[PDB]
Amino acid sequence: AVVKCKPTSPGRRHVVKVVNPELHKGKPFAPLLEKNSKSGGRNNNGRITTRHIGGGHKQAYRIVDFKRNKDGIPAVVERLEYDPNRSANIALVLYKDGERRYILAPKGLKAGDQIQSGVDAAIKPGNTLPMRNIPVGSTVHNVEMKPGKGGQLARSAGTYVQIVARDGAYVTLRLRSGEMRKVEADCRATLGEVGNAEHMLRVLGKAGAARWRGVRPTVRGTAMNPVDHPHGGGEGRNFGKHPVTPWGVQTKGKKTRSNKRTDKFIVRRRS
Amino acid sequence: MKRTFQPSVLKRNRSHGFRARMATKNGRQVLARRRAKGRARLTVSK
RNA sequence: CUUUAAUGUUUGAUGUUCUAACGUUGACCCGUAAUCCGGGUUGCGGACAGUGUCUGGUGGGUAGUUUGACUGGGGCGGUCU
RNA sequence: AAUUCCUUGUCGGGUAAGUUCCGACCUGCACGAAUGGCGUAAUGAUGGCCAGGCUGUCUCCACCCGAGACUCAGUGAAAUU
RNA sequence: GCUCGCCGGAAGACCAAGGGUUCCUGUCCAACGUUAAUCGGGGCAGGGUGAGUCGACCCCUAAGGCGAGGCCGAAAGGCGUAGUCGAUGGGAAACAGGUUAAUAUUCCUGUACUUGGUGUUACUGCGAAGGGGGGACGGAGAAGGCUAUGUUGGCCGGGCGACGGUUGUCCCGGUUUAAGCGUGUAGGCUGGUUUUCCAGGCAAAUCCGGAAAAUCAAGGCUGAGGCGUGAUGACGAGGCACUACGGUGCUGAAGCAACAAAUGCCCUGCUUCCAGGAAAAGCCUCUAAGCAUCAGGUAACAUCAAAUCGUACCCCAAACCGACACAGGUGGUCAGGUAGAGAAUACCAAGGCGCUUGAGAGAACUCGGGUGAAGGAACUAGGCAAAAUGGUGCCGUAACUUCGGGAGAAGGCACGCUGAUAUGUAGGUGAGGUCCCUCGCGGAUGGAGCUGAAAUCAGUCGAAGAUACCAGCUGGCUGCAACUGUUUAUUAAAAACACAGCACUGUGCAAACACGAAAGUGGACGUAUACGGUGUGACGCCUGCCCGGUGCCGGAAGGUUAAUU
RNA sequence: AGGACCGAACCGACUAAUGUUGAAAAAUUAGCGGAUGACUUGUGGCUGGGGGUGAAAGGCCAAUCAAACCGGGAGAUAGCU
Ligand SMILES: [Mg+2]
Ligand SMILES: [Mg+2]
Ligand SMILES: [Mg+2]
Ligand SMILES: [Mg+2]
Ligand SMILES: [Mg+2]
Ligand SMILES: [Mg+2]
Ligand SMILES: [Mg+2]
Ligand SMILES: [Mg+2]
Ligand SMILES: [Mg+2]
Ligand SMILES: [Mg+2]
Ligand SMILES: [Mg+2]
Ligand SMILES: [Mg+2]
Ligand SMILES: [Mg+2]
Ligand SMILES: [Mg+2]
Ligand SMILES: [Mg+2]
Ligand SMILES: [Mg+2]
Ligand SMILES: [Mg+2]
Ligand SMILES: [Mg+2]
Ligand SMILES: [Mg+2]
Ligand SMILES: [Mg+2]
Ligand SMILES: [Mg+2]
Ligand SMILES: [Mg+2]
Ligand SMILES: [Mg+2]
Ligand SMILES: [Mg+2]
Ligand SMILES: [Mg+2]
Ligand SMILES: [Mg+2]
Ligand SMILES: [Mg+2]
Ligand SMILES: [Mg+2]
Ligand SMILES: [Mg+2]
Ligand SMILES: [Mg+2]
Ligand SMILES: [Mg+2]
Ligand SMILES: [Mg+2]
Ligand SMILES: [Mg+2]
Ligand SMILES: [Mg+2]
Ligand SMILES: [Mg+2]
Ligand SMILES: [Mg+2]
Ligand SMILES: [Mg+2]
Ligand SMILES: [Mg+2]
Ligand SMILES: [Mg+2]
Ligand SMILES: [Mg+2]
Ligand SMILES: [Mg+2]
Ligand SMILES: [Mg+2]
Ligand SMILES: [Mg+2]
Ligand SMILES: [Mg+2]
Ligand SMILES: [Mg+2]
Ligand SMILES: [Mg+2]
Ligand SMILES: [Mg+2]
Ligand SMILES: [Mg+2]
Ligand SMILES: [Mg+2]
Ligand SMILES: [Mg+2]
Ligand SMILES: [Mg+2]
Ligand SMILES: [Mg+2]
Ligand SMILES: [Mg+2]
Ligand SMILES: [Mg+2]
Ligand SMILES: [Mg+2]
Ligand SMILES: [Mg+2]
Ligand SMILES: [Mg+2]
Ligand SMILES: [Mg+2]
Ligand SMILES: [Mg+2]
Ligand SMILES: [Mg+2]
Ligand SMILES: [Mg+2]
Ligand SMILES: [Mg+2]
Ligand SMILES: [Mg+2]
Ligand SMILES: [Mg+2]
Ligand SMILES: [Mg+2]
Ligand SMILES: [Mg+2]
Ligand SMILES: [Mg+2]
Ligand SMILES: [Mg+2]
Ligand SMILES: [Mg+2]
Ligand SMILES: [Mg+2]
Ligand SMILES: [Mg+2]
Ligand SMILES: [Mg+2]
Ligand SMILES: [Mg+2]
Ligand SMILES: [Mg+2]
Ligand SMILES: [Mg+2]
Ligand SMILES: [Mg+2]
Ligand SMILES: [Mg+2]
Ligand SMILES: [Mg+2]
Ligand SMILES: [Mg+2]
Ligand SMILES: [Mg+2]
Ligand SMILES: [Mg+2]
Ligand SMILES: [Mg+2]
Ligand SMILES: [Mg+2]
Ligand SMILES: [Mg+2]
Ligand SMILES: [Mg+2]
Ligand SMILES: [Mg+2]
Ligand SMILES: [Mg+2]
Ligand SMILES: [Mg+2]
Ligand SMILES: [Mg+2]
Ligand SMILES: [Mg+2]
Ligand SMILES: [Mg+2]
Ligand SMILES: [Mg+2]
Ligand SMILES: [Mg+2]
Ligand SMILES: [Mg+2]
Ligand SMILES: [Mg+2]
Ligand SMILES: [Mg+2]
Ligand SMILES: [Mg+2]
Ligand SMILES: [Mg+2]
Ligand SMILES: [Mg+2]
Ligand SMILES: [Mg+2]
Ligand SMILES: [Mg+2]
Ligand SMILES: [Mg+2]
Ligand SMILES: [Mg+2]
Ligand SMILES: [Mg+2]
Ligand SMILES: [Mg+2]
Ligand SMILES: [Mg+2]
Ligand SMILES: [Mg+2]
Ligand SMILES: [Mg+2]
Ligand SMILES: [Mg+2]
Ligand SMILES: [Mg+2]
Ligand SMILES: [Mg+2]
Ligand SMILES: [Mg+2]
Ligand SMILES: [Mg+2]
Ligand SMILES: [Mg+2]
Ligand SMILES: [Mg+2]
Ligand SMILES: [Mg+2]
Ligand SMILES: [Mg+2]
Ligand SMILES: [Mg+2]
Ligand SMILES: [Mg+2]
Ligand SMILES: [Mg+2]
Ligand SMILES: [Mg+2]
Ligand SMILES: [Mg+2]
Ligand SMILES: [Mg+2]
Ligand SMILES: [Mg+2]
Ligand SMILES: [Mg+2]
Ligand SMILES: [Mg+2]
Ligand SMILES: [Mg+2]
Ligand SMILES: [Mg+2]
Ligand SMILES: [Mg+2]
Ligand SMILES: [Mg+2]
Ligand SMILES: [Mg+2]
Ligand SMILES: [Mg+2]
Ligand SMILES: [Mg+2]
Ligand SMILES: [Mg+2]
Ligand SMILES: [Mg+2]
Ligand SMILES: [Mg+2]
Ligand SMILES: [Mg+2]
Ligand SMILES: [Mg+2]
Ligand SMILES: [Mg+2]
Ligand SMILES: [Mg+2]
Ligand SMILES: [Mg+2]
Ligand SMILES: [Mg+2]
Ligand SMILES: [Mg+2]
Ligand SMILES: [Mg+2]
Ligand SMILES: [Mg+2]
Ligand SMILES: [Mg+2]
Ligand SMILES: [Mg+2]
Ligand SMILES: [Mg+2]
Ligand SMILES: [Mg+2]
Ligand SMILES: [Mg+2]
Ligand SMILES: [Mg+2]
Ligand SMILES: [Mg+2]
Ligand SMILES: [Mg+2]
Ligand SMILES: [Mg+2]
Ligand SMILES: [Mg+2]
Ligand SMILES: [Mg+2]
Ligand SMILES: [Mg+2]
Ligand SMILES: [Mg+2]
Ligand SMILES: [Mg+2]
Ligand SMILES: [Mg+2]
Ligand SMILES: [Mg+2]
Ligand SMILES: [Mg+2]
Ligand SMILES: [Mg+2]
Ligand SMILES: [Mg+2]
Ligand SMILES: [Mg+2]
Ligand SMILES: [Mg+2]
Ligand SMILES: [Mg+2]
Ligand SMILES: [Mg+2]
Ligand SMILES: [Mg+2]
Ligand SMILES: [Mg+2]
Ligand SMILES: [Mg+2]
Ligand SMILES: [Mg+2]
Ligand SMILES: [Mg+2]
Ligand SMILES: [Mg+2]
Ligand SMILES: [Mg+2]
Ligand SMILES: [Mg+2]
Ligand SMILES: [Mg+2]
Ligand SMILES: [Mg+2]
Ligand SMILES: [Mg+2]
Ligand SMILES: [Mg+2]
Ligand SMILES: [Mg+2]
Ligand SMILES: [Mg+2]
Ligand SMILES: [Mg+2]
Ligand SMILES: [Mg+2]
Ligand SMILES: [Mg+2]
Ligand SMILES: [Mg+2]
Repeated sequence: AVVKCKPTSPGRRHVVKVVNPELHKGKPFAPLLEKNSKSGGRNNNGRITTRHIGGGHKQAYRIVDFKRNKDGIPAVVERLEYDPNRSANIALVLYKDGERRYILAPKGLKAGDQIQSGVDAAIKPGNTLPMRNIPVGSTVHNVEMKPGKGGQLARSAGTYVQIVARDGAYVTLRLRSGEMRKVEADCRATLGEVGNAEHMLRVLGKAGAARWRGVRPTVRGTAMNPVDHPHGGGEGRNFGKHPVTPWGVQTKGKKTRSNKRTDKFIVRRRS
Repeated sequence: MKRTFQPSVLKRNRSHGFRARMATKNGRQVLARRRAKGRARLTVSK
C-alpha cells in the first residue's frame, strides 16, 4: 500500500512510497517498445524553450492503444506492468486471434479478466463503445474528441469524466477540471476510472529524488539581478512590484485563454 | 594548471578545415580573402 | 408644443438555419519502398475563425535621450527680470 | 534582539576586576504573523562566551641540527637615471 | 670498477591522444646546455619501421550534420521527406621460442585458425527492397567453485667459510613451458515429442503467435577449471674453449607435491529494489514475384586469394599543454616479499635514478626543524600558530529527542617474550587403504600429511610492550540556517542559492507558455492525481484587522470619445 | 536499506607560513571537506554577442566580459593635457 520509511537517515525521515505487489517484475514485451532520447527542453534551434528539464533516468517508450480499433474479438488481461512514461499503469492483453497490445489499466481490472470493443460490447469496466451506445450518467475514461482519432481525455491516474446529458448529435461531459464540454456522440470512451488512484499520496523526501525524474532547480525571481528578471534587484529583500513572469506578463489572476474557434463547445468554465 | 589549448586533430579539421570553409557562403569568402593576400597555405589542412 | 398606441418609413445591431468560399495538427486511397508534401473521396466547423490596409486604448518588453547656473570645496537652503 | 539612537539602560549569575556572554524587565527611537511569527532532536572547515588537559603564545629567552647570507673559481640579470 | 644514498601502487613496465626522426652508428665542440665537456634530445654524414590473424580502411548504426522533390522567407537563406554521412558502441581468424647496433604476435623454427573464389564428386527445390527470432543492455548485495600468484617441503647442482662455532633440524641457486585439438566437470536456464485448427505478423508462409488432443517424462541449451595431447620438442643452473676481453661455439642435471589465495574467470549468472535500465547489421529461419533438365543450396576433397595505409622514438614526460631541458596539468592497463584491515605506512625485490655549477668557512639576520629550568594563556582583536589526544577487546556512559539518535559521550582495565594446557589446541584442507558403483572429472568410510587463531596458568627483561611510521582533544551555554548539496576559475564558502513540503494563479489540447518575418519545433509521443509562472522553505502550534490607493476578475443606466460618412 | 559512519585513489579548497623582478601570470609545505552519489571522468555533438548558459556570484562564453574577439565607417569627436 502506502508506507512510511523509518528515519535512519536525514533523507529517509519524510519519504513515503506507494508499492503495488501485483505489478510484473520482469522485462517488458519487447515487440512493443521503442526509443525516446531526452531533449533538455530544447527545440530544433538548440535553445531552451521550457525551463527546469534535464537529466534523469533512461526510459523506453511503450506503444499504448489509444484507439481500441478491432471490434468483436475479445481479449484477456495477462499482467499489469509498470510504465515510466505516464502516471497510470498498463496491462498486456492477448486477443483471441493471437495479437498482443498494451492498454491503460482501469480500476478493479486484474489478470484473467476479459475486455471487449465495438458497438455491441457489454457495459462493464474496460470496454470501449461509442458514446451513443453508453447510458447517460455513466463514468468513462480515455475519451475521444474527434471520431477515429484516439483517446485524449481522462488519461491520468484516478481520473474520469461523466456523461451528464445527450442533446441531439452531441453529448455533454463534466471534466475533472470541473468545466462542462460538448463533444460528438460518435466518439468512443472506455468504461470506468483509471487505476493507480493512490499515485498522489507519495512524498519524495529529498532534493535528489526529484532529480531522478529529470527536474532541475528553480531560482526565484527575487534572487536575481535587474538585468535577468523584472523582480530582481535590491539592497536586502525588496519587492515593490506586481508579480510577473520572466517575460513581463501578469502571473497572479490574469486570464490567458484566447481561442474563438472552440468556444462554442464550452458550456461553462471551470470556475 | 590546465591551459586553454588542448589539441585534437579530428576537431581541428571539422572546424577550420578546407571542406568546412567551402560548405558555407561566408566560409568561401574566407578563402577568397586569403588568396587575394597571397597566403602560402589557406587552411589548417596540413 | 409635449405624454402617448399603432400600419406603412432610410437604416443600426442581435439572433437562427444553409452550403458553395475558407479552416481541419479526423478517417480512407494514390504518387510511394515515405508519420514530409501534393492530389482524390468523405465527416466536422463555416461565412465564424484567420490574414492585409486604416484606426482609438495599452505597452520600461525594447530604443534614443534630458535631468541649469551662482556657491569662501560640493550637496541642503537662498537667488536669477 | 543579525532589529534599541540615548546605552557600557536596570536587575541576577559567572571574574580580584566582564562595553562581550547567559537569565529576566518592558520605556519596542524604528518586532509581528507564508517579502511568514514562535519553538525545535540531529547536522555545520558557520558567529559569540566559559571550563579541563596541553604547551616557547608569553614572563625572557638559551643551546643545537640543516638551507642561504660570508670567502674562492666559472657564467651572469633588474627596476631606476 | 668497488663502495654509499633515493624511489619501488613509482621517480618501474606498457597503450591512447599529441609530437614527427628526438631512434642506432661514425665524427665535431663555434653557437645551444644557466659552469667545464672528450658528453648530449646540439652540428654533419650514413642506416633503421617487413602483417590474411594487431590498428585503420570495410559492414551497421547513436547524439548530431547534410538533404533530390517539398513548405516557408525582400535577396542572402530557414526547416525538413526519401536518402546519405557520422564512434566514444555491435561485426572472422596466432601462439611459444630465437634473432639486429637499431623492427618484430610483422623476420626465422615449431605447431595453428578464419572468410571468400574455382574445379570434381554425391544428394537436393532455390529465391527479397518483405515477416519472425536473436544481437539486446539498470543499481546494490551475497555466496560457492576456480585460477593468476605466493609460501614451505621434496628433488637436482654447488659450498664447508678472512673472527668463537658450522657434516647439519646448515648455506646459495633452479625447479619453466603457450595457442590449438579431444574430453565435458562445479554451477545456471528450461518439461520433451507428435497430430488437428485459426478474425493476428500491410500479401504468402511449412516460420513466429494462439487453441485442442494424445503420449513420454527425461531431453535440450549454456558453462569456469582439471586432465590428455601439443611436447622424445623448446627452455634450463652450470661447465668446457677462444676472447679480436665487447661476445662468441658446444653440452646441459632436476624440472614434483602440499597449503594459502585475488578487486581476475564461471557471471550477459543468482537474490533484491525502484529511479524501470540504446539502435541497426553480421547470424538463424519463412516464404512472394520468378526458375525448373537449368540456375541455386548442402557436404567431402583439391587448388587459388586475403589488396591498401600505420608500425622507428617519447611510456603521467627534458620529446604532449604551459614563451624555458619550467617544483604545474594529462585518459586507461600491470601489481612481488616482511609487518599490516588495507592499493595507507615503514623497509626491500625486479627495474630505474643521485634532480647540468662546485670548493671552503662555521658572524649578525632570514627559512625548515630538535630540546628546554620555575610558571602555565599572564600573549593576542581572537589559544592564530605550536603542544597535546590518537589502536584493538571487554566494562561503563547524562540532559534532551522527531525514539533513529545524542555516543567512539564522559571514564576504567589488559596488551612484550618464553613454557604448559596441547612434542600445534578449536577450526580449515584433506593422500594411500576399504566397500559400492548405472567403472567413471562418481558415492560412503577413513584419517596420514599441511595449515592454524584465540584463551587461561606459571615464569621472565626493561624507565617504558597500542614501544618506530601510522593514528579523535573533551565538556557546558547561545544566535542563524532543518539536513546531504551549490556559489563569486584568480582577496568573500557564508546566515547567501537549491531543496523536499505548503499556497495562489493560468491552462480542455492545434493546451497555456517559449525559440522563430514564416514554415516549423520544444511543452509531450504527455492530457487536470497533467503542465507553466509566482512567493514561502523539513517538522510542531499557528497564520489576526483593513478593499480607500495601485493591480486583477466581473457588470452596464448614464457622460465623453477614432478611422468612416 | 541508506543523497548512512571512518578512511586511500579521485574530486575540492577552510587556516597558517613561504614566495611576490616567483620553481609557478594563482603554486609549495603542514593541517582540512566529500568520498555509492543532486558523484567523478574519456570521446563526439548542440546553444553565438543585447545573444547563449547560469542550484543566481553580474558568474562563465579561449590568461579578455554592466555587453567577447577580428575587419570596416575612421584621420569618429575631444570648449582638455
Ligand atoms: Mg526520456
Ligand atoms: Mg521530444
Ligand atoms: Mg533562449
Ligand atoms: Mg517548472
Ligand atoms: Mg530516455
Ligand atoms: Mg451535422
Ligand atoms: Mg530539484
Ligand atoms: Mg518548489
Ligand atoms: Mg526556489
Ligand atoms: Mg519562483
Ligand atoms: Mg528584489
Ligand atoms: Mg539574494
Ligand atoms: Mg543578488
Ligand atoms: Mg539571457
Ligand atoms: Mg526590467
Ligand atoms: Mg536582493
Ligand atoms: Mg530590508
Ligand atoms: Mg511591466
Ligand atoms: Mg486556449
Ligand atoms: Mg590559461
Ligand atoms: Mg588548429
Ligand atoms: Mg451557428
Ligand atoms: Mg452542416
Ligand atoms: Mg476548404
Ligand atoms: Mg477534408
Ligand atoms: Mg472539406
Ligand atoms: Mg489530403
Ligand atoms: Mg458541416
Ligand atoms: Mg473552424
Ligand atoms: Mg476579424
Ligand atoms: Mg527601464
Ligand atoms: Mg514603455
Ligand atoms: Mg514597470
Ligand atoms: Mg532606458
Ligand atoms: Mg547620438
Ligand atoms: Mg555648479
Ligand atoms: Mg574655505
Ligand atoms: Mg556577580
Ligand atoms: Mg573578550
Ligand atoms: Mg526577555
Ligand atoms: Mg521582518
Ligand atoms: Mg509590519
Ligand atoms: Mg507578509
Ligand atoms: Mg526565514
Ligand atoms: Mg514553519
Ligand atoms: Mg525563532
Ligand atoms: Mg524558523
Ligand atoms: Mg552544534
Ligand atoms: Mg553552534
Ligand atoms: Mg560555534
Ligand atoms: Mg572570524
Ligand atoms: Mg583554557
Ligand atoms: Mg620572547
Ligand atoms: Mg648546523
Ligand atoms: Mg647555521
Ligand atoms: Mg651569494
Ligand atoms: Mg667578492
Ligand atoms: Mg663569484
Ligand atoms: Mg638595461
Ligand atoms: Mg619514503
Ligand atoms: Mg605510497
Ligand atoms: Mg613511469
Ligand atoms: Mg601515442
Ligand atoms: Mg600518432
Ligand atoms: Mg634533427
Ligand atoms: Mg641517442
Ligand atoms: Mg652520437
Ligand atoms: Mg674549448
Ligand atoms: Mg657552455
Ligand atoms: Mg671519450
Ligand atoms: Mg645527435
Ligand atoms: Mg635511409
Ligand atoms: Mg599477421
Ligand atoms: Mg598488411
Ligand atoms: Mg591487413
Ligand atoms: Mg581485426
Ligand atoms: Mg538523421
Ligand atoms: Mg531544394
Ligand atoms: Mg528564411
Ligand atoms: Mg536540413
Ligand atoms: Mg554509413
Ligand atoms: Mg570505435
Ligand atoms: Mg566498436
Ligand atoms: Mg552495448
Ligand atoms: Mg570493433
Ligand atoms: Mg625498441
Ligand atoms: Mg618485423
Ligand atoms: Mg624488437
Ligand atoms: Mg602474429
Ligand atoms: Mg563450390
Ligand atoms: Mg529483422
Ligand atoms: Mg537483473
Ligand atoms: Mg549491475
Ligand atoms: Mg593454482
Ligand atoms: Mg601455472
Ligand atoms: Mg605460479
Ligand atoms: Mg602473500
Ligand atoms: Mg611454485
Ligand atoms: Mg608456508
Ligand atoms: Mg644435494
Ligand atoms: Mg652436497
Ligand atoms: Mg665465519
Ligand atoms: Mg673460524
Ligand atoms: Mg587465441
Ligand atoms: Mg548441474
Ligand atoms: Mg507455432
Ligand atoms: Mg605446504
Ligand atoms: Mg605497432
Ligand atoms: Mg614499439
Ligand atoms: Mg607513448
Ligand atoms: Mg605515473
Ligand atoms: Mg606529473
Ligand atoms: Mg634553459
Ligand atoms: Mg635541469
Ligand atoms: Mg617537467
Ligand atoms: Mg606494487
Ligand atoms: Mg604490497
Ligand atoms: Mg605481501
Ligand atoms: Mg594481516
Ligand atoms: Mg595498523
Ligand atoms: Mg598477510
Ligand atoms: Mg627506501
Ligand atoms: Mg636493483
Ligand atoms: Mg641561524
Ligand atoms: Mg618550559
Ligand atoms: Mg618542567
Ligand atoms: Mg596544568
Ligand atoms: Mg587576556
Ligand atoms: Mg595585554
Ligand atoms: Mg589551533
Ligand atoms: Mg602537532
Ligand atoms: Mg616540540
Ligand atoms: Mg551533563
Ligand atoms: Mg569509548
Ligand atoms: Mg554532547
Ligand atoms: Mg605481563
Ligand atoms: Mg605462549
Ligand atoms: Mg578438524
Ligand atoms: Mg597471558
Ligand atoms: Mg601472567
Ligand atoms: Mg617489571
Ligand atoms: Mg592507528
Ligand atoms: Mg584510526
Ligand atoms: Mg561532563
Ligand atoms: Mg533564547
Ligand atoms: Mg546574539
Ligand atoms: Mg545550511
Ligand atoms: Mg554543506
Ligand atoms: Mg568552485
Ligand atoms: Mg575566489
Ligand atoms: Mg563550506
Ligand atoms: Mg549563493
Ligand atoms: Mg515540490
Ligand atoms: Mg517572431
Ligand atoms: Mg524570416
Ligand atoms: Mg511537440
Ligand atoms: Mg512529442
Ligand atoms: Mg527566503
Ligand atoms: Mg513549513
Ligand atoms: Mg495573512
Ligand atoms: Mg481595490
Ligand atoms: Mg471597491
Ligand atoms: Mg469596504
Ligand atoms: Mg476580505
Ligand atoms: Mg472592469
Ligand atoms: Mg555517504
Ligand atoms: Mg570520510
Ligand atoms: Mg585527473
Ligand atoms: Mg578563500
Ligand atoms: Mg595550520
Ligand atoms: Mg594540501
Ligand atoms: Mg582526505
Ligand atoms: Mg561526513
Ligand atoms: Mg570533449
Ligand atoms: Mg565534451
Ligand atoms: Mg553555437
Ligand atoms: Mg541578436
Ligand atoms: Mg547575462
Ligand atoms: Mg576569460
Ligand atoms: Mg555585445
Ligand atoms: Mg553597448
Ligand atoms: Mg547577458
Ligand atoms: Mg583570441
Ligand atoms: Mg570595431
Ligand atoms: Mg563619416
Ligand atoms: Mg586619433
